[PDB]
Amino acid sequence: VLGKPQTDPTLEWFLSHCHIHKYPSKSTLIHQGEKAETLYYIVKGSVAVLIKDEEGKEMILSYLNQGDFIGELGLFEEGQERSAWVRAKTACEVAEISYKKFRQLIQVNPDILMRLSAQMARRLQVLIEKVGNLAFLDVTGRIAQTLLNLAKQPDAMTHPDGMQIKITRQEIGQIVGCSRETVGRILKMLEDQNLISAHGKTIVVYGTR
Repeated sequence: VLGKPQTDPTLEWFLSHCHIHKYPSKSTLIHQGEKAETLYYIVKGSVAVLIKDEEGKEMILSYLNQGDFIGELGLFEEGQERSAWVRAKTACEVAEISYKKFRQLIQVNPDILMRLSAQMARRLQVLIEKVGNLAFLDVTGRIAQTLLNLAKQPDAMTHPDGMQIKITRQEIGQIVGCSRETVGRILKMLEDQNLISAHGKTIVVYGTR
């Protein structure tokens, strides 16, 4: 009752240690930090990492796709996230595994951490990914970085005009410091062929800006 794909000897050897869970579009995989001691790995599909303050501001930290680990932040913090919700953007297959199980793998075979750490080591530095560019400025500054991140991720297919994303003032704003209210205001400019062809649900970005 099994049979999954693979690419590397360590990616498959470890994949058998976790429980690959299939999550459809808009299917939250993590809730703040319900785990607080479990590592995740998007075996397929794509998801989004949301964050909330002590008031519940809610903000899309960044986007993740197949081959991306989640909750690993706790492996060097405390639990697993406890402040990084995970909302799947499309039919994905993220696997989960208790630290007590993962920590054993990284120690049994020095490679699982080299591939996982490499993701986080560039996840907050990737720049323009909405993770290491949010420090710049919210509305009138972040709204742009977002549209760019999607164009950098495999989620946004390469169109003959730009990219094929499944977001807009509705989701975009969430990634920024405001909502579609103030965010959409700036989108009205680009959407009008002044920076980016944002047709709403589908944002056509000319290869990241």
